Amino acid sequence: GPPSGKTYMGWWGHMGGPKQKGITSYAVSPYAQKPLQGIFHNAVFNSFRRFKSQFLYVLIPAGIYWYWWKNGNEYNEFLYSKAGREELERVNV
Amino acid sequence: GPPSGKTYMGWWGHMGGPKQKGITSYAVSPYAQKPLQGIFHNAVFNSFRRFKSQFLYVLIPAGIYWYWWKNGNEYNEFLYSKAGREELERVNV
Amino acid sequence: MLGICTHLGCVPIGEAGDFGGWFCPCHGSHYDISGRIRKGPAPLNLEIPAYEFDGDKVIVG
Amino acid sequence: KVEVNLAAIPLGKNVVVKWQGKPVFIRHRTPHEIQEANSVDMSALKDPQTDADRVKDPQWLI
Amino acid sequence: MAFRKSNVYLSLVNSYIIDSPQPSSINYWWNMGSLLGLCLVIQIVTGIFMAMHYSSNIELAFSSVEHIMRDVHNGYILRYLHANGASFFFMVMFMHMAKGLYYGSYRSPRVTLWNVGVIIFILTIATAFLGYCCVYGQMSHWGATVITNLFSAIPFVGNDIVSWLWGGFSVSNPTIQRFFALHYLVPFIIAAMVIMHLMALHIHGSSNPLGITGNLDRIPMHSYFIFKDLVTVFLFMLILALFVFYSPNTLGHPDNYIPGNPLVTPASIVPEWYLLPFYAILRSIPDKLLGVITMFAAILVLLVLPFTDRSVVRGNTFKVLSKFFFFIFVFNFVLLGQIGACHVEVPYVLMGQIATFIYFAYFLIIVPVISTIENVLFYIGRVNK
Amino acid sequence: WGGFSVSNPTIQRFFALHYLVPFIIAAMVIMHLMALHIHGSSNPLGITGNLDRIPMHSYFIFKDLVTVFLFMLILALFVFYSPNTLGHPDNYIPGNPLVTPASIVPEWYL
Amino acid sequence: SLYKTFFKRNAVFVGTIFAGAFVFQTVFDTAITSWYENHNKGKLWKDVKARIAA
Amino acid sequence: PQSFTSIARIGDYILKSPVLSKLCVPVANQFINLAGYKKLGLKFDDLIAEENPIMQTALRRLPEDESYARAYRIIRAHQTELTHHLLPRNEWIKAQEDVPYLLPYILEAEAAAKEKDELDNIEVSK
Amino acid sequence: MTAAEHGLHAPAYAWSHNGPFETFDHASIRRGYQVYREVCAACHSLDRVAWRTLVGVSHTNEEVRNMAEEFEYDDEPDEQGNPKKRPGKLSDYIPGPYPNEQAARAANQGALPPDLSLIVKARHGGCDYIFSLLTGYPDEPPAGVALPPGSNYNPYFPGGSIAMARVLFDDMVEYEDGTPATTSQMAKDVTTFLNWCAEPEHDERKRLGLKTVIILSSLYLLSIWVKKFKWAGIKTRKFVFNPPKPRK
Amino acid sequence: WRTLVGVSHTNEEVRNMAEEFEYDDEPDEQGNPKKRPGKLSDYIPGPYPN
Ligand SMILES: CCCCCCCCCCCCCCCCCC(=O)OC[C@H](COP(=O)(O)OCCN)OC(=O)CCCCCCCCCCCCC
Ligand code: HEM
Ligand code: HEM
Ligand code: HEM
Ligand code: HEM
Ligand SMILES: COc1c(O)c(C)c(C/C=C(/C)CC/C=C(\C)CC/C=C(/C)CC/C=C(/C)CC/C=C(\C)CCC=C(C)C)c(O)c1OC
Ligand SMILES: CCCCCCCCCCCCCCC(=O)OCCCOP(=O)(O)OC[C@@H](O)COP(=O)(O)OCCCOC(C)=O
Ligand SMILES: CCCCCCCCCCCCCCC(=O)O[C@H](COC(=O)CCCCCCCCCCCC)COP(=O)(O)O
Ligand SMILES: CCCCCCCCCCCCCCCCCC(=O)O[C@H](COC(=O)CCCCCC)COP(=O)(O)OCCN
Ligand SMILES: COC(=O)N(OC)c1ccccc1COc1ccn(-c2ccc(Cl)cc2)n1
Ligand SMILES: COC(=O)N(OC)c1ccccc1COc1ccn(-c2ccc(Cl)cc2)n1
Repeated sequence: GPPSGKTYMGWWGHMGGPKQKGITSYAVSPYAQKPLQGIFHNAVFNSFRRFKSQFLYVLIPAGIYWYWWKNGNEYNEFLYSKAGREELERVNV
Repeated sequence: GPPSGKTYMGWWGHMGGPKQKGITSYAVSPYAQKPLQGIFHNAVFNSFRRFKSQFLYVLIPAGIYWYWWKNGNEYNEFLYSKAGREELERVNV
Repeated sequence: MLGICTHLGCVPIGEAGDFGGWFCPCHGSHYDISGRIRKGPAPLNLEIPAYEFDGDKVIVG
Repeated sequence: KVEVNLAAIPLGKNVVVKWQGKPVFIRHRTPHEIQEANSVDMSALKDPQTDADRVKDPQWLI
Repeated sequence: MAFRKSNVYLSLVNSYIIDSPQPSSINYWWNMGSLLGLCLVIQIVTGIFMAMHYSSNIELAFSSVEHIMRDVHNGYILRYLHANGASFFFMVMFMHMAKGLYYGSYRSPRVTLWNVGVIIFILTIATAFLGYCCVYGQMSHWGATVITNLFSAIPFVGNDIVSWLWGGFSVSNPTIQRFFALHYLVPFIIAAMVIMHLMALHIHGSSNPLGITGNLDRIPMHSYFIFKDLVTVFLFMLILALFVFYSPNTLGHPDNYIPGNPLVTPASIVPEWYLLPFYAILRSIPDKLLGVITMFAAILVLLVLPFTDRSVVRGNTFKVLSKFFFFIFVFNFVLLGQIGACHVEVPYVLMGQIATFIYFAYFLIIVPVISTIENVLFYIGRVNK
Repeated sequence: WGGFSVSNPTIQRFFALHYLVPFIIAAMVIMHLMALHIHGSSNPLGITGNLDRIPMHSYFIFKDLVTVFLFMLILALFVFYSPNTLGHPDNYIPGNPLVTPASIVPEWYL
Repeated sequence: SLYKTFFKRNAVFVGTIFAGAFVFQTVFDTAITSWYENHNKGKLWKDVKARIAA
Repeated sequence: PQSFTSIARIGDYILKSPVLSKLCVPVANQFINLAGYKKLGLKFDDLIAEENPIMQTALRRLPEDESYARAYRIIRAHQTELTHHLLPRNEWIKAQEDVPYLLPYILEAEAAAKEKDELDNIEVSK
Repeated sequence: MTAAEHGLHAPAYAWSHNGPFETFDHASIRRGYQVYREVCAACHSLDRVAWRTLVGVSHTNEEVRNMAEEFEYDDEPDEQGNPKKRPGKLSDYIPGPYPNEQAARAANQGALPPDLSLIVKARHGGCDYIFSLLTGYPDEPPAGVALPPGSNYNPYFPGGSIAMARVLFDDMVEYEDGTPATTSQMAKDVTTFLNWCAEPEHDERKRLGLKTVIILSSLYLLSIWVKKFKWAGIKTRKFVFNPPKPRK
Repeated sequence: WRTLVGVSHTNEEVRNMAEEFEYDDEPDEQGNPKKRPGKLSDYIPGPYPN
């Protein structure tokens, strides 16, 4: 077939990034190291570190919307009691 | 993606035939010529010429198989008449 | 009279009411005999079919 | 199993049931009547078989 | 070369499954697309084995489903898997979409991939709606009545559209027999859109959680990300089995075990949990025509996001203000579902109105204003004079 | 069968499978076209065609309209003027397990 | 050693994958059924049927 | 997206103004520290999305020595993130090193694209 | 809505079949069917339960064949086209008292009693609501509520007024196994029988789910092991940079 | 019955042919069966019941 409109990604050998010079990589085989090595020093170090960072962005929103659902559910149950029948006929009109 | 195993047909510019040299082609626009120009001198010249060539390859087989269906259908109707009840009880056993 | 409460789809009960007409236990959807809401929060009284008269005929259609 | 029982279908009665959605024929007997069946020899016919192989207690047929 | 690279058909498997270059840093949020493909296989296979025993006539329909439960060998497994499998399919899709919204996957060069996805979502709400009606209990009849009567408000043409949708003058036998034949069809159209969705991913490949290029460090798919995907397949099949075998009717309504009756209205007509936020948006608009427009506009406002994000950085990983308002929008989407399961009473009327506004203001007013503020703060913090 | 004879469970399962298999044929038609694109089409002489090629649009698109309209014409002539000549009359008798026909015959193409 | 008889081979590997699969199912079935029927002793129909002995 | 020409126009106005700079700069500094891209060993211009023609042009015009270092910072950050750790605090980018090394190449390519485009849609007098 | 129009919340009783490893108590099912036959069946149908499904669950084969033969069923017409009757067989379904809806409303002052084959699954609360309903009729209605003539008060029904009157009382049934037939005892056995009518796969389902959850739980742990082994090269790989000379 | 109108007979003719036959009505207020004459939406009846 014909070639189509090209991309921002290539394939192995011509992936399409910048030319690299002066970087060296080292590695060791997995058969030569011991797995399940430190996964405490992981759930107690890193999970608690990752939690402590990204928890005020999730919980301050959650606290505003849950308080809102509360004060509404509390007020509704008052409207349909017998002590809140006068208010019901005021607000429902 | 990667290139796959190649073919015996390419695309425009690299179709994959032999190199040509010394052949010239000429043509005229269809707007400058008249259509429906000779289509008798076609159905009477060329169709009859094409028929006359390839008709003994189709009709000698057709004549052998149709004769065969005939002699069978003729013989069956004789078997189930009253003049062919003696033969029926011979061949059906 | 057709009983398609527009905002309910509810079914007023005969043999009950305040005026010998209608009551539904739906919202307190009281109607009058002719069939006009009276004490229930439903917005309008409902559709009377385009039935005509032709003699041994009422073409409820 | 649409299994009928014994005192149902009488003398002049050969009823076709839908047992297992199958066209099944049930008939009634009288003890004189399997000599009835093997009145013949077998070389007239295809496969030699006998009353004792037909139906177990042949005086009610299925 | 290798056979897997030369053969016409295996070359496509190799380029998509085996040798595909993937960024080294993608996390487990990138595993949801695999699960949605197993989900579609579960539903199509379980549904074809039930269709062998189902009858679509309105007088035979409810009793055919009870016949699958009692008389068919392992038929209670097929239905509960199928019914709870649709609840799981929708939950994995909401998480797949929320991810792309967080990491900026909608942005150029992947605008075409986001748009084919919005189509899959619309066709998937339609499928589930048509199938719930085929049970023909009491939530099935009155749910189809409420939604199909919405199209009678279109000017001058509406009462012709409802009678052509019904096949008559009400939800009746012709309605239930046509909804089953269409419900079998649309899953095969979703599958054809999933192939077009994958073609648009192969061009530029996948993004990564940092929002920068991934062409400097790539890992092949086979035996790093194939075995990373088994981890989440077995967790999905465990939690699903726990619902099918130990709590198989908690994600449903009891009224749909009552057979459908046009003459008795239920006290509360409520959709399944995954259509409740859109059901609250509809009920919030007093007018009938504007309500049905605002509900469909809630699905197609997602197409406006590639032009309203005004930032030079992709994704939210390094963005403080844009993280806070991402999680405002998520919990506002959970309140809309709750309000959609309530009675129309004070104060749940005004709550759903204010929350319908916040759904639309996020895409159209909040994102443009915070993106511009964040750009200028990056500049004056580094370039200060 | 789903039982002991051709019965109700047989007819309900044969309809659900009959809806399915057309969508499997369509997926095999796409794989069929992929295998044609590699080498393209042959020609009536049995030699290479890489020395003289014509594009598809406006030579072979308009050549294909010729046979589309002849196909629709002959089909319309059967649907509207002779719609039961390629069938058997016995299939207008409802199905009965207890009466066998005198001649059990398939359609002409099997 | 062990490697050349159990693991190295790829016919009595994929072989003994299915060999144990057929044997695992039957012992696993018998074991779970026995634990379930014993945990619910006195409520089953077999025990009741023996207890209504009149 | 927004142009760097427009980003610089707004920023320079804020910075030249004394009252606005005393009011908007501390907010911007702590927006930078809370983001946390220095802790992975990146400068801000590493984060700019590069799949567009103005940005592809700026990266070709970049010197070789600055381009080799950019590639290493990006590889080091991907590896730091798949392990779910941070770098040592003695390898964090400092404030004096977080310089806009690529901005002049961007503003030059943008100004040329606007001049070319105006010239292709000109209204001529007679 | 007010709490009356909603109904009173049913409590949580300690049913013997609640739990992931529990089965139905089959002696309570057997006793429950006796309460159905002698109290409920006068005005309620059980149309979706066949005779054969009781064999091996609450009654013996010989017992069920004798219960079915006490009812007459429509046979197919005779040799001249006139209708016939026959006794029941195992493949038949349990018959109801009335022939149509009009006769049912006529015998119950306009109200229609529902079929009970799926009533446990078709009500919020399940077995706790069915039990609390039957045992919830007070002596007097609370002072102020005006009931119509022909309606009865109990607070578990939405609205407060129900067309059914109390039907259970002490020692109206004599059990074959010598159990004291108090009001609560019969109510418990009735609800247990009715839950089996709605969910006849309950006992098989809960043991196939023990097999499936054990197998899938170990595959999930094995998959975590295998992943972390095949990923150990990438996680500990190291990089070094030496700035080259910019000659190039 | 209705398919004969406009083909072989007039509307008034077909209404009178159908009313000469009795059809099963739905049961009365006490559940007993009723009968009624024919209408245009009914089908032409046969001589035998089985
Ligand atoms: C037309 C219809 C369209 C509308 C669709 C609306 C979608 C709403 C659906 C809600 C789906 C659930 C939320 C999914 C959130 C995905 C977010 C994500 O991709 O992960 C973000 C974050 C990753 O953190 P970072 O990559 O920044 O790394 C940290 C620093 N290195 O990791 C996190 O912080 C995730 C923390 C988990 C948040 C939990 C909140 C879930 C809310 C519950 C919803 C269901 C309740 C019933
Ligand atoms: C995307 C795929 C599908 C989805 C999301 C889907 C959804 C649903 C849903 C929500 C129901 C109602 C569940 C309930 O009983 O409460 C249902 C019912 C049903 N569906 Fe599907 N469906 C899908 C594919 C199919 C297919 C391909 C078929 C047929 C081949 C099918 C056949 C049926 C049948 C027969 C029912 C009857 C009720 C039942 O058995 O539960 N479904 N479907
Ligand atoms: C049947 C439904 C779907 C299937 C089977 C499916 C499949 C996939 C798969 C396999 C991927 C690969 C990368 C990944 O898993 O993130 C993907 C990516 C993606 N999908 Fe879907 N998808 C579906 C629905 C959707 C929907 C509803 C949307 C958005 C409305 C969507 C938008 C995207 C985007 C933007 C990406 C690229 C994300 C990135 O590279 O960062 N898809 N999809
Ligand atoms: C039933 C749906 C089928 C469709 C839609 C289809 C479609 C096509 C089309 C469009 C072509 C190219 C034009 C042509 O050569 O006429 C083609 C070629 C061909 N087809 Fe099919 N086909 C179908 C079935 C079959 C079958 C049943 C066979 C053989 C058993 C077959 C074998 C071939 C071959 C060998 C060619 C190449 C002929 C040549 O290039 O000389 N196809 N098909
Ligand atoms: C142990 C004996 C019985 C049981 C367990 C039983 C079961 C039930 C149940 C579960 C309901 C639930 C309807 C609901 O609240 O939504 C009901 C309603 C009803 N029952 Fe019974 N039943 C019994 C005996 C009877 C008898 C003997 C009669 C008639 C004499 C009767 C007449 C009715 C009526 C008329 C209703 C309709 C209530 C209404 O719609 O207001 N019941 N029954
Ligand atoms: C990032 O890159 C990725 C990537 O990460 C992943 C995970 C995948 C794999 C993920 C996918 C979602 C692709 C999987 C494909 C689908 C979901 C499409 C499924 C299409 C269908 C038509 C499914 C239908 C299935 C059937 C079995 C139909 C036949 C029915 C039968 C046999 C039952 C009835 C039969 C009888 C006899 C009763 C990629 O392809 C990919 O691209 C490079
Ligand atoms: C102007 C005149 C017009 C008049 C005529 C009107 C006709 C109009 C319609 C023309 C017909 C459509 C054209 C044909 C076509 O596009 O498809 C046929 C060719 C084969 O399809 P394909 O796209 O190569 O396969 C599709 C493939 O190329 C893509 O593969 P993918 O699915 O992305 O891989 C996923 C597989 C991963 O494997 C798994 C699932 O594990
Ligand atoms: C496609 C997108 C990814 C989604 C997850 C894919 C899940 C399905 C594929 C399963 C992985 C198979 C690859 C194994 C392989 O070829 O390497 C084989 C391993 O095969 C073996 O001998 C061990 C048995 C394989 C374990 C199978 C685990 C679960 C199987 C499916 C579970 C049901 C879904 C080794 O050869 P290789 O290293 O060259 O690849
Ligand atoms: C996107 C939708 C449709 C496209 C689907 C693509 C993905 C489908 C996966 C197909 C699985 C692999 C199928 C068979 C692979 C081997 C084919 C082969 O060996 O080619 C032929 C054998 O011919 C056949 O019988 C084809 C049967 C097709 C089976 C239909 C399922 C011999 O191999 P061949 O020499 O052509 O390969 C060229 C590389 N040298
Ligand atoms: C799963 O089925 C149900 O929950 N259904 O349908 C029987 C139900 C049941 C009770 C009450 C309401 C509904 C319907 O609620 C909704 C809300 C939006 N849609 C919708 C439908 C089609 C399209 Cl294209 C777009 C939007 N439907
Ligand atoms: C169009 O339908 C008919 O003509 N049918 O079928 C009701 C018919 C009707 C009357 C008599 C015989 C038949 C069947 O004749 C045949 C002959 C071969 N196949 C066959 C079927 C399936 C497969 Cl996989 C392979 C071969 N069927």
